[PDB]
Amino acid sequence: ETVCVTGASGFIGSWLVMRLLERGYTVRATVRDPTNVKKVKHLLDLPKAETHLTLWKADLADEGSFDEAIKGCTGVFHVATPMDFESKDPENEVIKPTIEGMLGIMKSCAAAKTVRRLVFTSSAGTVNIQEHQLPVYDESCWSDMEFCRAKKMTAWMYFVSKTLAEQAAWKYAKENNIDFITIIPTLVVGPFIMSSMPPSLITALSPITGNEAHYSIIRQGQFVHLDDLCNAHIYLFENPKAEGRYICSSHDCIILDLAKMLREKYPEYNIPTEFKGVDENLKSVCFSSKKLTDLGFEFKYSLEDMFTGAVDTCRAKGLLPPSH
Ligand SMILES: NC(=O)c1ccc[n+]([C@@H]2O[C@H](COP(=O)([O-])OP(=O)(O)OC[C@H]3O[C@@H](n4cnc5c(N)ncnc54)[C@H](OP(=O)(O)O)[C@@H]3O)[C@@H](O)[C@H]2O)c1
Ligand SMILES: O=C1c2c(O)cc(O)cc2O[C@H](c2ccc(O)c(O)c2)[C@H]1O
Repeated sequence: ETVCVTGASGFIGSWLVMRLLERGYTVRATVRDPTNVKKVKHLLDLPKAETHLTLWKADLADEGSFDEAIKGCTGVFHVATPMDFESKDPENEVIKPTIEGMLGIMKSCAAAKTVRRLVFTSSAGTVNIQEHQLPVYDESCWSDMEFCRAKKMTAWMYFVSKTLAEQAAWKYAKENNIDFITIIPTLVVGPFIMSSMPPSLITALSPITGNEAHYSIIRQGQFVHLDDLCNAHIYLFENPKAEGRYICSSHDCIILDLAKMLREKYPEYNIPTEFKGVDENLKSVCFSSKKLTDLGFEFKYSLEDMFTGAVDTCRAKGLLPPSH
């Protein structure tokens, strides 16, 4: 059948298109700039690209820009999003286009008449951004926007855009009887086919790079393998019993435990053994994917799989040095 993937050039977008095409789908991939070779070459290089892949130019900031790509589609994966953590105008450059793009895409599906399910890639940032951390999160849990805006931790504007966009979308979907499903990944880690540094790998490989500003997201961290996640998107689109929100997270551990694993696998890098404000007694925080596994979904990869894939790929593409 015929599906649209928004933001197909990116980390999740491009891997999802690959798996989709492999599964026999016809894919309509959207990008902002089709002339950018670093954004599209990895898509065009996929098997079945000549026969089963089309490219479409679209930006979330433009009203109606996804109408054409979505008309005719049986399904839509809305993966595209503005990823700047360092914007001087968050409201206009990030929050507004994330929310309005989301609702625009839902309207574009409504206009199409052909789309039987819309799947949105939400964010764990919409779940556990509050001052006190519960031991385990599920799909009933939503972030505290007052706390997020006040604290301005790393990625706050991103977390706001994703939370507000999902709540807006559920409002629209309830009021228009739209078959809408959200997937809530934690930190996505693994090998990849894009040519530049995945945004989430900035965070995930911060113990190696020393990007201490990203430690706050992995201090009590949760993880999911790129391929498991992309398989979950396909699974939830296909499973007719699917409803509501779905956490997709396979592992949780504190930064201490992550860095240990990394130190052991990669002696060549300067990975710390101690982190400011972090103790061996710090609670690990779990995102429970029980709702997802209860449907019958199975995770297949380990934390070690994720990080080895990540680092090995980064090296191959000259995004990480061979050693320090
Ligand atoms: N990776 C993770 O750990 C993680 C965790 C939870 C949720 N997510 C969610 O997963 C989705 C994809 O994340 P990702 O890691 O794959 O990030 P990514 O590599 O940055 O992919 C995002 C894509 O969005 C596109 N984009 C940016 N601004 C746009 C705009 N204004 N209009 C249309 N497209 C725009 C970009 O493609 P072009 O430049 O070609 O237009 C980019 O390739 C996002 O919805 C994100 O919130 C990711
Ligand atoms: O969207 C996400 C994301 C991302 O796209 C890029 C990035 O660099 C870091 C990120 O981190 C998010 C996250 C993981 C675990 C949590 O407990 C949490 O609150 C947030 C993740 O969901």
